[PDB]
Amino acid sequence: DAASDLKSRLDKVSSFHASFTQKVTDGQEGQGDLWVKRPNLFNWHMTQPDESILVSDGKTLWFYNPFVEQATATWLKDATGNTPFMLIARNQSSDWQQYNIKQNGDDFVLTPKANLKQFTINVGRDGTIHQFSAVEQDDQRSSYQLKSQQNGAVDAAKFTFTPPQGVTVDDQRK
Repeated sequence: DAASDLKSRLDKVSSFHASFTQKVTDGQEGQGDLWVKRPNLFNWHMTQPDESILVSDGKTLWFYNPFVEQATATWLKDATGNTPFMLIARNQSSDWQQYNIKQNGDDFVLTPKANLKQFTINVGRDGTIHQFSAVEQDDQRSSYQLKSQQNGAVDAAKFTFTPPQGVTVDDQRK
């Protein structure tokens, strides 16, 4: 069905690098690069306006904000399904189950069954992710438009993080 078809399309590309333009609304205007290596490795690096790195090594999820010299660590398992990057990088039948999915060609709209109010994605049968969006509890909407995507082996270094010298670490991993 639409659920198995979505997971299939994303499973077409096991690893990739894609740049997106971001538009954050609610009732903003940025850019970034996404690196993904399935099962659960990913790195969302915001370039404009404010720089930041959200990176998963498969066990720990790190959020690094160089502007405020802060880095936060949490167990990746405790972050599942909270961000569109998370859903795309994980792409597990288990995650998709928690949503009611509607498809029409390459467009998929997912509404929760019972941390996101909505998640949409346009992905071709070829696995190209042309766009995606997410709506949080606070009705904040984030839309992403593909600039360029390249499929193939990714440098594993992109999925690692070490807190820099002089950076304040908030280790929330119990």
